[PDB]
Amino acid sequence: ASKDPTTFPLGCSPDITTPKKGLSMELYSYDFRKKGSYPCWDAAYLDPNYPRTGYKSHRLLAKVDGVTGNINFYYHATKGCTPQLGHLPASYNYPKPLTMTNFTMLLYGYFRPKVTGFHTFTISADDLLFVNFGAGNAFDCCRRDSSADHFGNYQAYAIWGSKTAKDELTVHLDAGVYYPIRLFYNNREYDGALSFTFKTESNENTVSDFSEYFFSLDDTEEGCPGLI
Amino acid sequence: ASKDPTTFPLGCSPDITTPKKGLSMELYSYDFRKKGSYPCWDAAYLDPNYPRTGYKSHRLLAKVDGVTGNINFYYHATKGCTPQLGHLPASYNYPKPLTMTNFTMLLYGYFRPKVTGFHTFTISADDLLFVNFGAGNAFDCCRRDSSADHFGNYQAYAIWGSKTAKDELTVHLDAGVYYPIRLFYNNREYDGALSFTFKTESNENTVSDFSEYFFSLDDTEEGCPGLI
Ligand SMILES: OC[C@H]1O[C@@H](O[C@@H]2[C@@H](O)[C@H](O)O[C@H](CO)[C@H]2O)[C@H](O)[C@@H](O)[C@H]1O
Ligand SMILES: OC[C@H]1O[C@@H](O[C@@H]2[C@@H](O)[C@H](O)O[C@H](CO)[C@H]2O)[C@H](O)[C@@H](O)[C@H]1O
Ligand SMILES: [Ca+2]
Ligand SMILES: [Ca+2]
Repeated sequence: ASKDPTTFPLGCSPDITTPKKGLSMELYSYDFRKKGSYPCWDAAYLDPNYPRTGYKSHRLLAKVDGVTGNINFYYHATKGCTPQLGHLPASYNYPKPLTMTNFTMLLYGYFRPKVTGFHTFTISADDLLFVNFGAGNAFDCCRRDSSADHFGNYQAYAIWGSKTAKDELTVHLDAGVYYPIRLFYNNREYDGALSFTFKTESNENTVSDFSEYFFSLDDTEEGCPGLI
Repeated sequence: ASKDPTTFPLGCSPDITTPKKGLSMELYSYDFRKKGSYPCWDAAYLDPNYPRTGYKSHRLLAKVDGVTGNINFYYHATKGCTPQLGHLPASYNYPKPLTMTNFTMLLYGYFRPKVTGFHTFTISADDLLFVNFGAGNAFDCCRRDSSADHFGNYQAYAIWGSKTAKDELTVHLDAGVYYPIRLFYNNREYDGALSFTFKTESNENTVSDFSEYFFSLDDTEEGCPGLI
């Protein structure tokens, strides 16, 4: 599939193997600059290659499966220029403290719609959330390991301190198809926040709980391109 | 031509009209944040879309032709968090002061090699220099106006404060062919610097003076794709 972002993204059609609930998550450290630096926080997170290759040089903290439910969070820090401990919501399946002031997080898997039609995803983040969505754009169908670092232009992105740290993605999706998704998050300092929600044309409900929507599929020999 | 960066970029073959010496330049303001902000400088320059669309919202200062010769500069500021006046080198054909502490600059045109073989361009910048090179990657042959905002992934980039603010691009080029080039520069605060030089396989000379190398070509009805 083409890597470019689109309004009609391509999805995937898994075989008999039952999809596993939730996304996969990788957590990495994100250090501050040396004491006395102005500003204290490292601007590495905004290097164009940070979400592709740059994060990989940082300390791997965790890799977990099964991230689902409501993945939103708001971490309130008390001090700038200071690593401070906190916890992710239970939805993240990570029961250890981390430096919630300063860290990098990657989430990936598939989004399965319940309805056919236009979906508008709304995102916000402190400091950064970059979203890829669709086969090619995020990764290839049941061939994630091969294509994981070849994601395309972002479908939506939010950067704190921009005119607004909020963005939308509107895409037409088909019910029961599995769409590759990649979420890339960073906190540089102080408070951290992630909001990821959506609405559809079918009703006025806002979805914040992704229990019925986020899944992981095993890679397969032949891949699982969308058949619909 | 494909927009992707490559080791064998595509070039252009202009018609009888004599190429004009030098690149075109556009200068834009780049404001500081409101007094008392930490840090003082705006991080807008690192938004992923800043070099494509974001700069356009800023005040247009100048558009000039004929930029050639040695385009390197180093502007020494005396104060942080403060717009300070300075001048670009004469090569820039811009005889007015500007806020050299804080500004955005776009250069574009064509690079014409003197020798056939591998060229290694070395760049450095305070704060930012992004380079596109080749038909498609920078823009289309004698169709710049149509394709100017559709440049591809950068062939080289330098960001001050990164592990090094220096980068190289090694490309095999053909003598007398005209290769689209785009240079995108920003200073966020304080000192500003740009260095753009190259070497080839033919000798050990470093080229810093682009008098015989940078040109502008008029757009034409049919374009001027490389014929070699
Ligand atoms: O307000 C959320 C943002 O906070 C930013 O951190 C600043 C810190 O740089 C400054 O020195 O202190 C204030 C608190 O007095 C604090 O807001 C942070 O850089 C940014 O990531 C946001 O989280
Ligand atoms: O050293 C070149 C870099 O300077 C950076 O500006 C800092 C300023 O943020 C700090 O407060 O003061 C020092 C001088 O004491 C100054 O170096 C600038 O942000 C960066 O763009 C480079 O030019
Ligand atoms: Ca933050
Ligand atoms: Ca600077």
